[PDB]
Amino acid sequence: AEIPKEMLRAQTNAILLNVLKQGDNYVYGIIKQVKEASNGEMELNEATLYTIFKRLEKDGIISSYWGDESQGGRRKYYRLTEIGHENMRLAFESWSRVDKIIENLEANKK
Amino acid sequence: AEIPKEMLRAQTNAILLNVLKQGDNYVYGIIKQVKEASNGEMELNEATLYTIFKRLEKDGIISSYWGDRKYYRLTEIGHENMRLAFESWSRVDKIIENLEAN
Repeated sequence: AEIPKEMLRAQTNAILLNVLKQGDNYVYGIIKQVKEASNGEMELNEATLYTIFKRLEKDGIISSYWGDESQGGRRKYYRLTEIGHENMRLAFESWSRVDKIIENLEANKK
Repeated sequence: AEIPKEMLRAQTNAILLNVLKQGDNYVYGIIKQVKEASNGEMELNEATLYTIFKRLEKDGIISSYWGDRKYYRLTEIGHENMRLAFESWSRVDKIIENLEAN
């Protein structure tokens, strides 16, 4: 229950943070880029993103600001900080190897 | 630095549970297999592993038993408890590569 949940959370955070590695972005831009990159297989809800963005801004990983702002509406953009990137450096490098590890294990068993 | 920590925990749990999906195994064997498959970059301590396996046996994901040495096993329910998380893990790498393209 909790273990699988943590895995799904980490994968989502991983993805979201890679989007922000590509550039400052807003919730709808992010949701769209993830839907395209997963071919419709991962369409995130706004509320998921806000809870995630809340935690991540609380852990210093992310920042927010208003980027489009007029009398008819505004849009909040989220940005990966330099400190966030360094916090995540080790976690990203390890992620990049997880797939090798799995394939190797599958090889080295069978 | 909490979010990186959860990510790394999830990665460790994912690899260990994939090892046991490959077959029942024992702690020393597991540690050596992961060291080889990680080209030496993930050398798990036995104490670390035992903590993880205690949490996982208390969840019904994992079972343990003695053979003829202690072995750990993915439970029949464990496989299912993990199925969706595994499928999702399997897709993450294509998603990231696609993001990089665009």
